[PDB]
Amino acid sequence: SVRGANPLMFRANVLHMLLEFVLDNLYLNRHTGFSQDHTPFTEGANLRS
Amino acid sequence: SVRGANPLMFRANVLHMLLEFVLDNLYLNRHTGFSQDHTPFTEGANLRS
Repeated sequence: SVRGANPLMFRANVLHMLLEFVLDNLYLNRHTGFSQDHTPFTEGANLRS
Repeated sequence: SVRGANPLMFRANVLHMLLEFVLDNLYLNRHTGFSQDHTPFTEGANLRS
């Protein structure tokens, strides 16, 4: 049946899915400019643009 | 007759049948290849093909 998965291949598929999940978060975070806010709930706090 | 046989030659007939029977079966067993059963029938067994 094409609409189904083998219950004997669950661990291999979940393990490869975890490898795919960890493998595309291998980036580094960039710094870009900020902006002050004077909204009365975030008064004087450099938010990130 | 085409349906009758002599009951005095049964021993020679049986001996010739046994000699045919051995001289046929003188072969060697050949290794072909195997699988792994994905179905839950007889788990993890390696089935000949």
